[PDB]
Amino acid sequence: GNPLVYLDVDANGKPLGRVVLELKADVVPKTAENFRALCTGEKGFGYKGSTFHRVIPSFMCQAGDFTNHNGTGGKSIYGSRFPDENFTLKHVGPGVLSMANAGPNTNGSQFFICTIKTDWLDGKHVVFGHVIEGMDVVKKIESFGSKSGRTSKKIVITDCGQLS
Ligand SMILES: CCN1Cc2cc3c(cc2NCCC1=O)OCO3
Repeated sequence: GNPLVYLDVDANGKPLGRVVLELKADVVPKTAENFRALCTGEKGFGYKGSTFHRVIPSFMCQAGDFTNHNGTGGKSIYGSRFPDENFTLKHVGPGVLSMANAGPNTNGSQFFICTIKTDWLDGKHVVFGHVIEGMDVVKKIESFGSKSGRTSKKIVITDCGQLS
């Protein structure tokens, strides 16, 4: 019984499409629930209106800093940060959804979608889902990144929520 959630993403105020994500509540229920609730906005804050602020081609697209919009912020539905739940799921390839962090037990709201296998992150970042559809939209986001991570257009999650 895993949630399906979605992100609708713009680049410079024009739609790129929808990314649909499965959240692995079966393996990482606490981490999946955080992301699910941040998509619906049901706790009074979440991803709607925030940005993909760090996008690195042939690596990943990072988002979820809805407090500072720059990679230094974000917060979970539980509090500012929560522990690493487990490292059972691995960074096996493109489309993996994983938590950004600033060291052990610092999960908040920032997350990334991989565009390659990032196996050097295994055991260090908590993987909690993957792209079901809209990988083409992720590739569009990726194309507005750079090796530095800085984006050439403002990439915004205009809407997000739960499909099932
Ligand atoms: C670690 C400081 N800080 C904000 C933060 C920044 C991050 C991150 C996770 C968090 N955690 C949420 C609350 C918190 O304590 O991963 C990438 O940059």
